[PDB]
Amino acid sequence: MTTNTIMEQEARTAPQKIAEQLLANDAITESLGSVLREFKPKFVMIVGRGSSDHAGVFAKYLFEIEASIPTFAAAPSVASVYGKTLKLAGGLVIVISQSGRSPDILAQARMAKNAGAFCVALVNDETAPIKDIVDVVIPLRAGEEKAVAATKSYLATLSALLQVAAKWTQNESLVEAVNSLPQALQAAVDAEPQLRAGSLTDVKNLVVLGRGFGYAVSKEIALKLKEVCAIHAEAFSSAEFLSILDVCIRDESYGSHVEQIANVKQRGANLIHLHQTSADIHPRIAPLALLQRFYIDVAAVAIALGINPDK
Amino acid sequence: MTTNTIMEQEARTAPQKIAEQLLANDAITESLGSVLREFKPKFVMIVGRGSSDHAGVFAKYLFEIEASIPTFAAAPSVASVYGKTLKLAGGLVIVISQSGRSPDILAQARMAKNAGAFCVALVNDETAPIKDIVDVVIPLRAGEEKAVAATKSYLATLSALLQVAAKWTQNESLVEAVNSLPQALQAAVDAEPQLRAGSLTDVKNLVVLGRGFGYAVSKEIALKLKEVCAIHAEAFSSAEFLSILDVCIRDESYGSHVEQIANVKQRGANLIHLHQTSADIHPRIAPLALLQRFYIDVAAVAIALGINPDKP
Repeated sequence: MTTNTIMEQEARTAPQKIAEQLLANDAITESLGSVLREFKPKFVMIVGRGSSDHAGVFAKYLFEIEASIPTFAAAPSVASVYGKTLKLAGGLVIVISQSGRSPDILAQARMAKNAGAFCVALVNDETAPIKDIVDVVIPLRAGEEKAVAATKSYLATLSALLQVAAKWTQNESLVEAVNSLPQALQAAVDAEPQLRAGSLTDVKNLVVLGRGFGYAVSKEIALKLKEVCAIHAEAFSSAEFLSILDVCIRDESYGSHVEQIANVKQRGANLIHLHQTSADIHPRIAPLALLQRFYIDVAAVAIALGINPDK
Repeated sequence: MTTNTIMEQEARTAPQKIAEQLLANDAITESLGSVLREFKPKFVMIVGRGSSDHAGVFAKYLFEIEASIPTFAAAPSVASVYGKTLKLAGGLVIVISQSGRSPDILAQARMAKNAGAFCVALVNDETAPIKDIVDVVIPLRAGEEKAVAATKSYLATLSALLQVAAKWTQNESLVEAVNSLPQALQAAVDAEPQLRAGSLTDVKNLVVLGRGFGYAVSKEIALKLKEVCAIHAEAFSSAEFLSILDVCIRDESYGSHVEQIANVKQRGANLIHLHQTSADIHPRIAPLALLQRFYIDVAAVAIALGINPDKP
């Protein structure tokens, strides 16, 4: 099944919107890359919605693995409630916010600027006041965000992070990945569904397991299952997890992850597999392709469960 | 004592054991304090059981608020699965592990030491081979735990972190709060139950909400309820949450938190409150007093639920 939901419409527009984003942002991210190689960030702090920031979890793996620089999420309360200014000299702060207007986001941006960090904002609204606080805005270019469950705007956030990472590190592999990204998303949209409602009928509790980048995207999957399908879903590391949805990314984590899933299957668990739509996709793009496929799939699961994913 | 469980017995020893720990570790934490003031850590990275680690979440609030130094948890897979060594020069890395033997913890510690970081271990077994990798070992001095669910050993992790912060920063208020921690913990033990024995009859799903230090301890509370009570419990920030157990700390987070709880309750949620046992507990140790009270109470709750907390 396919659906006429706004959620699905936005999800299906992501590949083209991201192709346009990457082209339009190539110059600004290139220059930001030059700034970052000159500045030499000691760490990367992500400012958003705290530890519950899914983009921030993805960013941790991205910058730690590609740039070897420790990356972490800020705790909003430290700036807003406790009134602290941290010592962030020589650090890079990346603010992630679609609207660029929330008072807790603006307070954290101001504190980062006052602490001496070089400050970058990934924001969808280019006219937002965050632009007058931070050093540079990288526009997300996702267009109008009309659905209640975010799809394209999340993928656009990850594409911008990836492009920022490619330009900074100049890692050749990652540059090729970013160049292949729009076509890889389209291929994922055009592929056969990976998740079908039938697998979820009669499931009220669900554990989503992943490793590494797969863990980052499992958090996003668990959230959408709760938001759109009314299924109590929770994401865990397959390493730490001492009815299961297997987020199966083919990257360096695949081997250990697969073995953990084999363990849960042997210990008698009930498994639903989300495999990549292609077994030859670049590993750093694979998580985005899997989310791309899933966003389209979950609109149909909703409608199949009698839920209107747009309400 | 209100139950005959090993869990309660161990929990009740924490004030005495923690007083003895602070006494035994004064020299070593003082010396580390002096070294850290010269070294001037640019950040503090916590190595433990995933980017998850609960003690590490408490450590983030502590070092960022008291020392103004950015603090965060390591992601083990970055080192183990993705094979990466981070640029950690000028940083402090604190390895938190009761046994100090897990091959993964030892591997992360060698990576940190190779990466140029100053390394401290908080460990319970002083003979563990983590001692041969790190620069300084802070023994937890919790003794053995015969209960499946950690009580005194978790409190002892938090008190070691607090003592480290106190000796490093020398913030007078924190120094005083740490010196008086045993008294605060014993006051929480002598106070009346905050989570009543029969308060979770027929609750199968539960959200634990906190803010700031309260959020850090919400994580440990949710884990213990899953472990000892067989309740599907999950911790969230009351700011982000957008059947509820309220972790109510009377600190700078109080105003914002109290009105977030007021909103969920007035929109019809079943609320239980964990209030501080005393109004005047120093704010930074209030989270340990609340955990202390909770460890005794949850042993009784388990029993009321038909569970043996010593062997669930």
